[PDB]
Amino acid sequence: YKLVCYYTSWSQYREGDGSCFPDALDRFLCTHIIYSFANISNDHIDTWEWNDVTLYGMLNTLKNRNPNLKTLLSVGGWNFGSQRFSKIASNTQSRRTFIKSVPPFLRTHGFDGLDLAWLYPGRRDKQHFTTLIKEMKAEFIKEAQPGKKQLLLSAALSAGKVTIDSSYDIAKISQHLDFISIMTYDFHGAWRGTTGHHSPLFRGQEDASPDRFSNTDYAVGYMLRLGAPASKLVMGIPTFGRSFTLASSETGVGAPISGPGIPGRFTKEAGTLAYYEICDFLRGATVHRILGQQVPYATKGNQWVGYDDQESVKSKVQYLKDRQLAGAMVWALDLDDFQGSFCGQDLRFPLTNAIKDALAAT
Ligand SMILES: CC(=O)N[C@@H]1[C@@H](O)[C@H](O[C@@H]2O[C@H](CO)[C@@H](O[C@@H]3O[C@H](CO)[C@@H](O[C@@H]4O[C@H](CO)[C@@H](O[C@H]5O[C@H](CO)[C@@H](O[C@@H]6O[C@H](CO)[C@@H](O)[C@H](O)[C@H]6NC(C)=O)[C@H](O)[C@H]5NC(C)=O)[C@H](O)[C@H]4NC(C)=O)[C@H](O)[C@H]3NC(C)=O)[C@H](O)[C@H]2NC(C)=O)[C@@H](CO)O[C@H]1O
Ligand SMILES: *[C@@H]1O[C@H](CO)[C@@H](O[C@@H]2O[C@H](CO)[C@@H](O)[C@H](O)[C@H]2NC(C)=O)[C@H](O)[C@H]1NC(C)=O
Repeated sequence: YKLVCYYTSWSQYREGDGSCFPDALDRFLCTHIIYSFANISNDHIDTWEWNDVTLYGMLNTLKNRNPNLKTLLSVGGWNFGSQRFSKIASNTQSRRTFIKSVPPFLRTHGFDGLDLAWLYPGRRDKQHFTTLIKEMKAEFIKEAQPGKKQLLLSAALSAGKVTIDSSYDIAKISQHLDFISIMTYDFHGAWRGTTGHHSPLFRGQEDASPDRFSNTDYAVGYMLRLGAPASKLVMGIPTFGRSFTLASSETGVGAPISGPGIPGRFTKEAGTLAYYEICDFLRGATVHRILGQQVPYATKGNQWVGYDDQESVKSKVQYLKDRQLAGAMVWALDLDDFQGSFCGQDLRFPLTNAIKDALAAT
C-alpha cells in the first residue's frame, strides 16, 4: 500500500519543539513524502519559502539510505486561492508555460513528481481542471519518452460532495492521475455552531448528523462510484484535530459552541491543534469514543476537540483495506508527534507509525 505523507514548509518556523525540518523526518516511515507547497509566479512553478531549495535537498536526502522513498512537490494548498490557479489553467498560453516549467524544476530539485492541490476548481473550471491534468501527464510522458523514470502526477481532492460535484470530473481525470488523495477531514467547522468531529469514519447516529455526506465512508464510496479506481485512491487521515469553545455544560456531539477552540501553543491557530498539542490537552481531559463514527473527541473545561489517535487510525486503515484502496494519506507529518516527546512512549510519529503498522498487518 502507498503511504503518502505531507510535510509543510511553514512548520520550520514554530517555537521550540514545534519547529520541524525535513531532516527530522523518518525516511522509512512513508512511501511518498509530499512537500507543501510550491508557488506559481509568471505562470512558472517556483519556490515559496526563502530557504525552500535547502529544505528540498534536506528532504530528498532522505532518499539516499532509502531508494524506494518517492518524493513529490505539491502546488496549491488552501491559502493559495483558487483565483490564481484558475487564470493559469484557464488561459491556453499560461497553461503551457506552467506545464513546460514543471519537469525542469522537479528534475533540478530532485523531486519524483508533482501534486496538484487546487482548492478548488469552481463549476466554472471543472473542464479546465481536466485539461490541466490531461496535458500535465502528457508533458511528463514526453519528458521521459527517451527512457527516464516518468514523473508522477497526483491530486489532492476535496472530500465534500458539493465541491466534488461542481469541481471534478472524477472518471476523466482518474485516467491521467497516478493516484488521488481524498481529503477526508475538515468535515465539520465552527461555522456550523455545534461540536462535531471533523473526520468521522462513518455517519454514526443518524439523528445527530447535520449532513448525510460529511464523513469518510460516504466520500470514499461516492468517489469510487464516480469512477475513481480503488487502486488509485488514497484515503486521507488527519494528524490534527478541530477544536471548539463550548458555550454550556453540554459536551457531547452537537453541543453548543461560541466559536473555534483556543489556539495551540505551537500551531497558534484557533480551531486547530496538532496531535502533539492534543496529547498535552489530554492531560486531565476526558476522551469519548463516538459510537458509529469510530473516532474520539476530548473535552476539558470549555474546550472540545475532535481528532484521530492510534485506535481510530487503525480502524480507518482496516476500512481502506476492506475497500481495497491504494493506501492512506497523512496530513501532516509535522502535526504528528514527530518529536515523540509529547505523547510519551518516546515513540516518534505515533499516528503515522500506527497507520504504517496497520497497513502491513494481517
Ligand atoms: C462559509 C459557509 O458557511 N459555507 C460552508 C462551507 O464552508 C462548507 O465547506 C467547507 O469549507 C471549508 C472552508 O470554508 C473547507 O475547509 C478546507 O478543507 C481543505 C480540505 O478539503 C483544507 O485543505 C487541506 O488541508 C489542510 C488542513 O485543513 C490545509 O491547511 C493547511 O494549509 C494552510 C495554507 O495552505 C496553512 O496555513 C498556514 O498558516 C500558518 C499560520 O496559521 C502560516 O504561518 C503559513 O504561512 C500558512 N501556510 C500558507 C502557505 O499560507 C494551515 O495552517 C494548514 N492547516 C493545517 C491544520 O495543517 C491545506 O492547505 C490542505 N492540504 C492540501 C494537501 O491541500 C483547508 O485547510 C480547509 N480550509 C480551512 C479554512 O480550514 C471544507 O473542506 C468544506 N467542507 C466540505 C466537506 O467540503 C460547506 C460544506 O459543509 O457548507 C457551506 O455551508
Ligand atoms: C507567489 O507568486 C505570486 C505571483 O503571482 C506573488 O504575488 C505577488 O506578490 C507581490 C506582493 O508580495 C505583488 O506585488 C504582486 O503583484 C503579486 N503578484 C500577483 C499578481 O499575484 C507571491 O508573492 C509569491 N509568493 C511567495 C511566497 O513568494
